[PDB]
Amino acid sequence: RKDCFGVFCTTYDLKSWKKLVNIAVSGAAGMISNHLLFKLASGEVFGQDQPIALKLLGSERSFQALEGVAMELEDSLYPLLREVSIGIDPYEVFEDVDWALLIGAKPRGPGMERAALLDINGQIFADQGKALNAVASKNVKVLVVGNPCNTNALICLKNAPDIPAKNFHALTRLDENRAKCQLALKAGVFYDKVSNVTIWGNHSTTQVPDFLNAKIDGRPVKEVIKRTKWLEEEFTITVQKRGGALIQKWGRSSAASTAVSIADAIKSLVTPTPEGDWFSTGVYTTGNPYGIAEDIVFSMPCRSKGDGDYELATDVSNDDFLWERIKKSEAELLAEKKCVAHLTGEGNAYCDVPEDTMLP
Amino acid sequence: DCFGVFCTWKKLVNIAVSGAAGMISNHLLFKLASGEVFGQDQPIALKLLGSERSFQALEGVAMELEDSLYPLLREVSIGIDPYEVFEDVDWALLIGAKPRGPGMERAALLDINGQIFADQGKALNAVASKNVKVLVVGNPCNTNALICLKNAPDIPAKNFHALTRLDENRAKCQLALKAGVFYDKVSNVTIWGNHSTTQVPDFLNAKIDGRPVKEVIKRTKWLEEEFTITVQKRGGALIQKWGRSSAASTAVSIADAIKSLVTPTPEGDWFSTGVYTTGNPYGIAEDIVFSMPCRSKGDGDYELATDVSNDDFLWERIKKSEAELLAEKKCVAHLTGEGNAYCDVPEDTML
Ligand SMILES: [Zn+2]
Ligand SMILES: [Zn+2]
Ligand SMILES: [Zn+2]
Ligand SMILES: [Zn+2]
Ligand SMILES: [Zn+2]
Ligand SMILES: [Zn+2]
Ligand SMILES: [Zn+2]
Ligand SMILES: [Zn+2]
Ligand SMILES: [Zn+2]
Repeated sequence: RKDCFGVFCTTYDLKSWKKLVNIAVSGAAGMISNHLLFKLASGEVFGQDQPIALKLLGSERSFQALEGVAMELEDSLYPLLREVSIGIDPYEVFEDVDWALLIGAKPRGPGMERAALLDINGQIFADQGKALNAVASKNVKVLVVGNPCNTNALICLKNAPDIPAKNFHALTRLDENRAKCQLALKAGVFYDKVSNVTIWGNHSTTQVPDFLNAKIDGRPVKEVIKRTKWLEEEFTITVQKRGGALIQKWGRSSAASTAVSIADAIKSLVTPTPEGDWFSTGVYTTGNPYGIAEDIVFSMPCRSKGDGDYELATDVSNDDFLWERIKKSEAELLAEKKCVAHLTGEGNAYCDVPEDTMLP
Repeated sequence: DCFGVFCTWKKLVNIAVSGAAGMISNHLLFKLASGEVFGQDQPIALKLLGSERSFQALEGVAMELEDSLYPLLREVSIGIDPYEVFEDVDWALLIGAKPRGPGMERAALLDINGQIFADQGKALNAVASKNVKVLVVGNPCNTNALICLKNAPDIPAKNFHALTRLDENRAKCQLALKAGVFYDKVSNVTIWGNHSTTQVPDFLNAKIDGRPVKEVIKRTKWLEEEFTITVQKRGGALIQKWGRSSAASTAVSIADAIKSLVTPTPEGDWFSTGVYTTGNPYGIAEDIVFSMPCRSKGDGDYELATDVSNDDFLWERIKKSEAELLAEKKCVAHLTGEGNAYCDVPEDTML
């Protein structure tokens, strides 16, 4: 038996629970994973009637730590967590998974240009993409959190032609949640009265917090928040500096709240979207009606029936102020894309990307 | 009392958490906010207490909470003053405590922390709800809880708890493993005594899928010598792998501890918790906090379990732990109102 860990080796499916769902998690020994795995195990993410299996992918260097995590899960006695496995080979960890939470990625190293980060992490996702294509479920949902998200996702799906491109996601939910918080604060209202908050573009400094389509208590934010300057200059920067402001305050990563956002991101795919609302997710653009370039992964407004899939939200309004920001982010993504042409199999690479675009 | 966007279904319940900027809290607070602890129909309010030395860390967590958008979390506030943070609180999760300093004798820790809970005990008495449930995690737990309730006379000595649930959960896991059964088939597991190397994992009363453990696990050599030790050294086995504290799992145990108080205990089962022992039926010393088996109707309180058998193997261990507790108690008499203090406590007993 080499597919189970400790006490989890003793289970098997006990045929009102739904069939076991398999979830792979890269960067499994990381800080975000340390907060996320327990939320999943408790059933808060997929619901109380959904038992699950956790396939944790780590590395040779962090395998020890990976064992520590599995042991803490053993001591948590979560009744919905029926299976746990750990490993360093994605062709193994990924077999039969229905979800792939790809958090693993090399941090932006000292004096490491944007291009090198695109190539180093791109290679990692190109391989994980092949692993998923060979051993994972043909309908696996792949949620990318490892930076740079959008382009890593493009690379991943391009290396998994047998998996619908539509199934790949670059998470912008944390930034959506922060934008909504900032909006709520500004309008002096609680965050449960804010909706239709969209983050367009790639997960970087060019991301677009869209206030035009947002609502506060059912009304367009523009009629509630009159301060146009804040909306067009302060809002975005406030969102953009939140992660960085939490670095000096907290001292380190804001793991807890990003794990919360990853959970929300998943729930948005497995629960029907409340009428009129939507959620943000970096997704394959081919076919989009927003006039955005095709063949890339761009965060856009989406809603879901709760079947694990989604559709782009059409009841969206667009003005030049939004359009321009959307095309600017689009351009950065087209530049990133060409820069990884080798990994996508597009042909030959050409890199000319901005250096200070990494969201703090 | 509000923070950030928070400056703007059953009756709201207020929760106070000390050591709020600590690693355990960093996991626990979000479990509480999401509603996995008190349920999806229980809106809550978090009162976060931390040390001034960690106020910035406190802000960070509060900020992460605003960014989490938990709809059940209606209020959040932070501060460094117990008389402030504890006002109207229904629950007080006391995780805050000074770690065993460099070359610090067990007696020093007792005084330093005991002095902290004595003061928090007074703050609770003065401003917290009169029926506030107090769960202690700051070590020493038992002795800190005892000191806390002695300093809060207007609050039922009944409501004070020293958490051992983590050790019970670990015990249940080790029993499930050894018996080749899943951990959800193990029950009636009790951790007796003090939260320390003197704790007593009770296998005599332990059950596995409805039948006594001794009826499934035949390796007696194990039960009698290994079992208790594996549990006792689980925290150490985790620090060698993970690298640091096991915040995540203990946060889960704390959530469980609370749920055993607000959820009807399953028939015939019970949960471990260090509590006031005066009316105890097991013949264990009184006027102290000892971990015993309890059950509850899920109304916030509990009652001891009488459907427990004992033997000399078990009872002897329960006494050695009792001896340690009495020693700790005398050592902090100046904080309980027991007159003068006398310290003759063991050094290496820390889990
Ligand atoms: Zn299975
Ligand atoms: Zn397969
Ligand atoms: Zn990203
Ligand atoms: Zn971000
Ligand atoms: Zn304008
Ligand atoms: Zn106040
Ligand atoms: Zn303790
Ligand atoms: Zn312990
Ligand atoms: Zn006494």
